[PDB]
Amino acid sequence: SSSVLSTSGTALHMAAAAADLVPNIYGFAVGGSRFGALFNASAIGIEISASATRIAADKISQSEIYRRRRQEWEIQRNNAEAEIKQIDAQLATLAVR
Amino acid sequence: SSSVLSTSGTALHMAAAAADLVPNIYGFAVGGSRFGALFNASAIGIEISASATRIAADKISQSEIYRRRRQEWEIQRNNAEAEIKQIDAQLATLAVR
Amino acid sequence: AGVSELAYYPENYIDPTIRIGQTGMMNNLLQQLSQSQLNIDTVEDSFKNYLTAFEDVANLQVISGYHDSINVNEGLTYLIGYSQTEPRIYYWRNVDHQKCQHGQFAANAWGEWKKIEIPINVWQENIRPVIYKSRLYLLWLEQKELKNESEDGKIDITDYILKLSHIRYDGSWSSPFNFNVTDKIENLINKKASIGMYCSSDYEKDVIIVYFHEKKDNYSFNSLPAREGMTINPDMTLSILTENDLDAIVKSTLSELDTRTEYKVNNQFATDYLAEYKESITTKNKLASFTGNIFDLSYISPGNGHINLTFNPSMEINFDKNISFLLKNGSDILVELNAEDHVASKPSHESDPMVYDFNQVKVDIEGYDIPLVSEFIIKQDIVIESPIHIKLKSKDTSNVISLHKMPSGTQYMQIGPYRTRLNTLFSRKLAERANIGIDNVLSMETQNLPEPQLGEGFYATFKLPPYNKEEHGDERWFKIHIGNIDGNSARQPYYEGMLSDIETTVTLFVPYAKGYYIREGVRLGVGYKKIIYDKSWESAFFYFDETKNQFIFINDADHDSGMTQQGIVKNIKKYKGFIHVVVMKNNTEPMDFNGANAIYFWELFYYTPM
Amino acid sequence: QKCQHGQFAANAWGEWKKIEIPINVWQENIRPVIYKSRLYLLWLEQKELKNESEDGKIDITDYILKLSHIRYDGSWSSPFNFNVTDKIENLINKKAS
Amino acid sequence: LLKNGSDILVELNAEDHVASKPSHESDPMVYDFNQVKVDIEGYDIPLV
Repeated sequence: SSSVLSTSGTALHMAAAAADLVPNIYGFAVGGSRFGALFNASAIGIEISASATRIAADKISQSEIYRRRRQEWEIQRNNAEAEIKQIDAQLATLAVR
Repeated sequence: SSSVLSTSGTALHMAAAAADLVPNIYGFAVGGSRFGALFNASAIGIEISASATRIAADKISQSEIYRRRRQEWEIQRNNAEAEIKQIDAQLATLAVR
Repeated sequence: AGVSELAYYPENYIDPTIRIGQTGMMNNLLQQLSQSQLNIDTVEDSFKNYLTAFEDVANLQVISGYHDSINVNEGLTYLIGYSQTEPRIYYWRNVDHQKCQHGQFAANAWGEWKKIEIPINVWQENIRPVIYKSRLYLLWLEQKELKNESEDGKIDITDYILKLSHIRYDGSWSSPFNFNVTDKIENLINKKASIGMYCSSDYEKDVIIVYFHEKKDNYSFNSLPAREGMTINPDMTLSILTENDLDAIVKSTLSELDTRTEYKVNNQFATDYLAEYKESITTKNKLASFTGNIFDLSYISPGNGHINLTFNPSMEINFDKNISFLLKNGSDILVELNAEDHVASKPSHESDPMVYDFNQVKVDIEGYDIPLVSEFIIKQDIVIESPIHIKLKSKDTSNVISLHKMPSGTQYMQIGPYRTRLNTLFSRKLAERANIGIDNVLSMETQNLPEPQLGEGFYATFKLPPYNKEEHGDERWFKIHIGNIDGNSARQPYYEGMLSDIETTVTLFVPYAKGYYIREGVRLGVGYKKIIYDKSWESAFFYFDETKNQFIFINDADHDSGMTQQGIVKNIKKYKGFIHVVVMKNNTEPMDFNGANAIYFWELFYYTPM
Repeated sequence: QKCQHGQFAANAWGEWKKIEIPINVWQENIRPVIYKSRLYLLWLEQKELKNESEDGKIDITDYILKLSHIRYDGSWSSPFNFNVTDKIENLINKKAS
Repeated sequence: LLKNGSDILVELNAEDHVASKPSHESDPMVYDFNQVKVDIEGYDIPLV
């Protein structure tokens, strides 16, 4: 949800840049508008995109470390099942003795 | 506390955007106000929301890794209890011998 | 067996954590609650944080809506509400009219409020939604007033700008598309009047119609208001609108225009009719595919209830007393065509598709719903059925959803005789319980809190006779109808119930609007499988006493020289069909857990403690 | 309720709680108000813009009433603006506090 | 019965001074006695 929701701000930053290009002031002073607003919005959209794919990498890393934890538990379960079979057969040979 | 407190800034950013839409200048220059302040505040609220749910994911990850640590300690405790029972019964058969 | 058990015992499968359709506040509470350690202080702080969002969702107020279809009882309305904050933040929800089986919506029909993310600064709340190509478009105006307010260099620059945004599939909102409209708005503003806003979507032409009008107290179909027309393409390029097409549009939908006193909801724009049909329909016999089609459909309404259809049917057999066209009504054969007769330029066998192109088919039908069927019969047993549904746009005032705002704070939507609450005053009473204690908000006293009653209104309890196969008939129901509400003074199917054993009562809310109640006020009779009532004072006539500011049952006794709203009438009988009818004297109707905010109330009072 | 005879116990005093909405009062005209058992907060702001000259002497002062109430989670609402400068200038032309 | 802590101020009945006694055909029987007027003095009036 974080990786999806973080990418929805580039349209708003671009809209802020498009809204702040028209001249604010009027009258005897003709108008003041920041011209680099589009470049600043594109740069901040690139940065928020980099943050979004960073947290996507964190998400996939968490998924894979959970998968490896499950595989290790599978190893432990197979070892314990072999162990309980071995002790059962040792009980059998103890009954024979 | 971080995940809760980080989400309380969107109202302040929206209030800053609503306060910076009225024209600042007066007189022979009629007025200058940044028009994209609402879009910038909405984008920065989206980014701070993404950071808040990221740190919420970190919090729940820490809770689950503590739970797994406790479960592993439970495994070790059951193994050691079986071991002390086995060595006690070996002491019994050594007394018989 | 798992599916059948989920049908029979759903109690085994409900977990209190996940649920299909749980809200964003519920999910945020679950994020705030999912730890290894949960103290009482931690869970109470999380509950207060949930209560804040619940309060902010309960404190919404509907601005305006857009019914999707032509008729009210078919499509689904899209409402828009705002929050009580200085950066006023807007929401949208969706309510279906297919679910209201008789006038009243179930809680299944109401969708969740969904916050829109594009920040919107409206000028004088002129903001409408519009469903265009089944996509939620949003329209509003912004103003930029820059006044010097002096004499030396008096500068008065005001700029009005139309903005357009549509939703995406992933819930995100598009960038707003700017349109300078300040010349037309200054034309409507130099003539000093309140500026209205019509926003709808044509479907014949694929544009959206936006015209701003002045606000009169009545639009009388010949005194057209001052208007400024505009239209937007499917692409966000803007198209011009001539004054003749603008006058045709205003004459088409003057009825859906907001007056100075009452807010309307724009329906889908339609001039006279709408032809719902498909062009080409294939069959693909193993001999040959056929794919008969209707090419150039055109219909002109000559008057009110009539039509003049015109189209050029064809058949496209690709690899006599053979293939025949047939245009029928439900039972009337209107146009019957053949291949040997009236087919210009019969196709040669050297063409691999054989296109026929019969002639231009003209017909004149009357009525409001014309489900025509075009048939392409081949036999010697191959029929190509092609339906055409033509539906008239009813121009009644009942075909317009009206929403209102009581000064007490409630906000109801009224569709004719029916009214539906959209708001609540629960957050205004919630804080006194919440600051006292968390036990107090989850008490049953907080659930048994009263609410206002959606306009002036009154109630009436109708005690009913037992069912005994006579005086009722056979089918064992009752239809409490109504009369004399609108300018229409006739029998309308207000409420229906199933007739039961020895005693059954029903409390019905009956509104009042002071432009209502045409003759002797509202009458209210019973229906049956046998002969129904309401013939010359058989029903229950009520009227609003303006003097005592209360509602008077007039059909109480067999009164002589009794007062109605028209005046003193001579001979009044008793109400028949019922057993006891009386005014219910300020009922409560506390919280409506089957209402619009039923999901939020259920999530607060059951799902959150679970 | 805790002062059994004129004098408060230390049980009666609550903790200071910092409000988070930034407030710029004019001449300290700020009062709280308990409304529907909810802490509402009222104050006035001023915006003095004086040219202080003769050629184009511009004296624009604007007095604005702001309202904010607390929430259940301790957060504060957005301030609701109310233009009140006409009534304040009526009280100010008659020269008094 | 409207009383003070010990003073009986207004005493009403159902047969006496009740306008339009309700019928048994109504399932709630609303009575609506009359308009009760009284004049009390003092600063704390815990009426019952």
